[PDB]
Amino acid sequence: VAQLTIGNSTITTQEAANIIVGYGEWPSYCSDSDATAVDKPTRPDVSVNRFYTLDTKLWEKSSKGWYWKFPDVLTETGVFGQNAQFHYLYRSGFCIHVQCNASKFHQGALLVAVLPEYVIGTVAGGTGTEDSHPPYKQTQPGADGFELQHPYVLDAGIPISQLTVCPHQWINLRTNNCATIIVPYINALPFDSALNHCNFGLLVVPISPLDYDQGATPVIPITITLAPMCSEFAGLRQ
Amino acid sequence: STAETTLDSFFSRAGLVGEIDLPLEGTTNPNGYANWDIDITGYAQMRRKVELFTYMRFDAEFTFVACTPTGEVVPQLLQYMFVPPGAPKPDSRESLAWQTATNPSVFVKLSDPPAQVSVPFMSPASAYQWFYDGYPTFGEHKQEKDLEYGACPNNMMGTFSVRTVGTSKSKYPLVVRIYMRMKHVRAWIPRPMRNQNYLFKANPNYAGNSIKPTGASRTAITT
Amino acid sequence: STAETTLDSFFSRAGLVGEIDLPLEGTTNPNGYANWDIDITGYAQMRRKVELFTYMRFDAEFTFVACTPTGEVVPQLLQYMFVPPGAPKPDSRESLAWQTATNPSVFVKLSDPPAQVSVPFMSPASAYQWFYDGYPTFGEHKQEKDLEYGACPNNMMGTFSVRTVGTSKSKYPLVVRIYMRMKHVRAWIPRPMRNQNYLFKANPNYAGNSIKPTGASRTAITT
Amino acid sequence: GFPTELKPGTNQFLTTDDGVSAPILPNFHPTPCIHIPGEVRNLLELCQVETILEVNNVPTNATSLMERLRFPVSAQAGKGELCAVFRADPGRSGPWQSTLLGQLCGYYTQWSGSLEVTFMFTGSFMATGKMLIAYTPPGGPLPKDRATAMLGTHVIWDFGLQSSVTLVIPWISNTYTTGLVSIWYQTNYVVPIGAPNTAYIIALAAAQKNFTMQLCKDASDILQT
Amino acid sequence: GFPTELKPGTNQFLTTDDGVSAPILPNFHPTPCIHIPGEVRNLLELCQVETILEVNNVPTNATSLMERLRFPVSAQAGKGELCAVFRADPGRSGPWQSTLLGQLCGYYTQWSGSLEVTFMFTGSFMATGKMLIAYTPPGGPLPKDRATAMLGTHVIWDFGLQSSVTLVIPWISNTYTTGLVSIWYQTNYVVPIGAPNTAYIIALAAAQKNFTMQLCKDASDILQT
Amino acid sequence: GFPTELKPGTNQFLTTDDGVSAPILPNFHPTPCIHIPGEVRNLLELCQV
Amino acid sequence: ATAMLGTHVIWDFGLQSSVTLVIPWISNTYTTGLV
Repeated sequence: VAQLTIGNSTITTQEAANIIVGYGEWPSYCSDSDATAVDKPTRPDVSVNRFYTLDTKLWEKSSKGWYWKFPDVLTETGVFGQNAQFHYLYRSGFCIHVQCNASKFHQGALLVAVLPEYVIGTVAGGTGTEDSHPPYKQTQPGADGFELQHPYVLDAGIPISQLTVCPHQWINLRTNNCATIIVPYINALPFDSALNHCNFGLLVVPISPLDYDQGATPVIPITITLAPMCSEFAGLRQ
Repeated sequence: STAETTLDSFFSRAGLVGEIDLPLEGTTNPNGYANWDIDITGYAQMRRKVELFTYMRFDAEFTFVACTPTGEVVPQLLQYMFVPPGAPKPDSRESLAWQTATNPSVFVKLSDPPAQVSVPFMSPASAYQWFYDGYPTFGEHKQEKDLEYGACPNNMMGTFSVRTVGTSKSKYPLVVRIYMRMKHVRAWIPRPMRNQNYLFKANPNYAGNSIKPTGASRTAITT
Repeated sequence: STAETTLDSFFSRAGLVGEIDLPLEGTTNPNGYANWDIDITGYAQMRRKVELFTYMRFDAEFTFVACTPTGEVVPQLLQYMFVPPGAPKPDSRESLAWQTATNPSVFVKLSDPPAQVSVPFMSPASAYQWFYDGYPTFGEHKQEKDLEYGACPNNMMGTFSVRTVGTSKSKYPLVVRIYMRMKHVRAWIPRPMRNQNYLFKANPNYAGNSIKPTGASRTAITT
Repeated sequence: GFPTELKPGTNQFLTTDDGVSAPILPNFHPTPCIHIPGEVRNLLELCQVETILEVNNVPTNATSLMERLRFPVSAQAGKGELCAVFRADPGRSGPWQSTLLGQLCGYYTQWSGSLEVTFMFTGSFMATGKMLIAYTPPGGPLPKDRATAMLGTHVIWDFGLQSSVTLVIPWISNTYTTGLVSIWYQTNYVVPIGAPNTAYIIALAAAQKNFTMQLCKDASDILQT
Repeated sequence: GFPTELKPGTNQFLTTDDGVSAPILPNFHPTPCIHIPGEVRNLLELCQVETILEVNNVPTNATSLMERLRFPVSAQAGKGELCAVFRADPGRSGPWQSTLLGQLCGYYTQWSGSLEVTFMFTGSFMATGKMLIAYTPPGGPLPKDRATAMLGTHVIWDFGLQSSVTLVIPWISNTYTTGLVSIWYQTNYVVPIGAPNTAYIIALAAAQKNFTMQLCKDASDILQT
Repeated sequence: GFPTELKPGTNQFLTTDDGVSAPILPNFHPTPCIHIPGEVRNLLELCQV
Repeated sequence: ATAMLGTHVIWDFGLQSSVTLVIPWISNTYTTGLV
């Protein structure tokens, strides 16, 4: 076990941890992009690229699952939120670290997966004629994240049983307690809007329910820590 | 050999994508013309197929099989006009859109073999995308509503405007069936395959009465 | 890539340039034939485009799409005769111009695919010109009047004489639509683009009640 | 003046013909492609990705659908039989329909190769016990007891291993019975005080690199109602 | 005797097809081309030529049309706002319609690149003062005062410089709001006795060499009535 | 623009003609043939039996 | 949340007591730093 420190933020994680890099590609600055000279977009590395730790979630016997949208999850938090809100164009990678705190007498399994372009589809009651489109709070839930209504179909008509085709990692309370996923910038464009486009959604869903004998702590905390990799912002000001 | 499971082979074939009725009398297309926005999902099984991935690039080969509702071949001259993304479509049979040179037109006889043309990769982006988690830009400010969600506008591929040549209505009832074949397919970011019925064309909405893929089993122990 | 803004690409396409009515009965073309002077500006958007420059060279590919006013295809044989600049046009259906070998003729069935021919750079000059600041050649003496101003005669491109083959009137009402495509375009001396409506075909005259390009604004300060 | 004869097949339109056709916009230059991570070039890449196998395809109510992604191991049970994974054919109606493999077989007619089915135990750290996972080749009947199942191909799984049990199915083909996977209680479920008396197993399945599919065949659900 | 099959697309006439066709006059030899100065080969040559930008597109009577080619700077004004150059999109209806760039955009569908807008002061030699020319990127609102406009991209123009103030628009695209150019009074307009108390600025605009247009689209006014 | 004349025999269907025709399943790869004993290539092999 | 935006260590009980927060600087010239 060791001390991991970037910027002014310091977290406690384990040396003995297996990292999964999404699609085998590390996040990178877009020397890629044609638009240069003049001039290259502001890039914040030392200060903005720190450990942002979201308010933990409490996962219960009855929990269905949660999701967070990126970068929406941070466009209301720190200096990342400042840059994302007051710039025109944006692109970045992410280091997502999901960790549980449970005892050896608890049990359960979490599927932590990343789904690029995670579009939500809510209902009107089964079925038409015409549609309810989901509100802001369900499509861009902010740093609090939103809770899944129908996990089996991922709130979008697609089976969760195949979610492992996405960059994922299991949190088996018996085996591990943390999962780390690295996500590079994925888009049909080199730059996009930070506030109107969510490049991917993070999913943390119980496949095997939390269980414990009566007397053990009824709620097990899920702590999400995330850190921007290769941020890039273009534009000015308000 | 594994060439049958390449994306090119998976999408290779030409399928019916649109039917155009041009009746003598009726309410269908009274003005002897029709505008058909290019719809990849005109062919039923294609959407679920195509939605296995998030981003895609492809060419499209369009073939136009025309005849009367009996399958009869008649001496009629047709015009197939391709209205590119951003160009205005014809609103009448006398619209000047029909003679705009920047709208590629094909003039075929119903007697001739089926017409055939290729449409390049039209998107301004580097790839089409069947899923767009976000509201269309420009951003923000508020916006005004929720309605625009999940709609990517860079998937616009064009429009085919089908009419009979001439100033007078045709003497024949016509059906123009149009077929699309995907060439040079590339795709990115695999997704779980749709397991709930579709409800609407432009969003992943599902009935709140959701079903298993299958489940013909009483207990886990008996086969 | 910048190949879409080349002059060749800018003029590349084939547009409707003339329609020829050959009715059974009427006052239009009672003698079953028609003379059509090659008019670049038959296609509406073409004049302003072409007048972006002062001098131009180009080839022309002409395509002939024929049918009845209903778009019907009928068993009729047609003749497309190209009367070069300086040759006399036919004045009757029995004129000997129809059989002058130096007028290239095309004999097509309305059944056949559209006819197609290429016309070379016809001008005696080194370039066509859409603008000729001066009175036609040649000077002196006075000359006769003001009327000839702004007319260059070296832009004459030829004439297409369209008729139905035979000594008797055709049994079918016919329409001959002819399309022109510019090849090998070169141009010299760019000009400001026309911002006032056209009045006459052969001069830059404009309405004495002239209009802005645009103007949707109340004050310079409010967007 | 070049002599030519047109053969039969002239003028026909074959929907599977791979010719070239006239570009409608010759001067149009499509947006140049940039690099996007995660490109797939052959569907077999997706067949080799393990996805959740609904061995427990018995509950059908929309609120108990997640119960299908796992099956229970209980202290209440004796040394009997846990569950018989439906026959080892990915393309057949059953458990395999939840896997990406089974759904990609739905788009093809014939297939063949080796399979991997990895089981993951998600009980508490304090729980221990042994399971006997047996593979019965096609034609053979389901073994009547744990003893006769032990006589064939089998791995004995202990909860000294969390989930390193990945049973390998030797070979599958299409030319109706196919191989059976049966999971038996070797020992009873063992826990100390404070550990829950039921735990769930998640089964993940995929194809190996020698897996191939042949005749393409579009056949799915319902389009846009 | 050469075997051949005719494919679909036979006999069709595609108006954008670039085939070759039979010469109607094979023996005719066209007038040989001589050299003419000013040949243009690509329209982008013309897009890079600065033409007058009617920022002052407010008067409409046929005698005050020339007033659109420039906007006034006045002694009467305080330290407030001069004029907001309409959004930096050349192809949109507005001031840019007077430029050759904007008119050539009317013939295309998509465009992207950098812009140059050069302002020229045509007051008397004796007049001096300062202007603040600010660029607001798309999405951002028009700055509420000179101070908050100063916080962003801006050049402070002094009449120690006659007209080399050429504001550069970073990037423009087509995928409705776009970047704004706003001109503010930094200082009041200063003149000695004998110099006129109002002066006019002429705005010239053009595209830079990284500017490109894509999908051609014929659409203009009216032909020969 | 390639000059061509169609000769008599055009469009005819001769049942003994050995041309090649469009594959109906271009992407389909037939089962690779394994070795089978007893291959015959000429009927004269059977006449000598 | 807003405390996380500043200098902070996140202490887990994977560490018994290896958390030793360091106060950067203190002086005397009434408010001073808060933990």
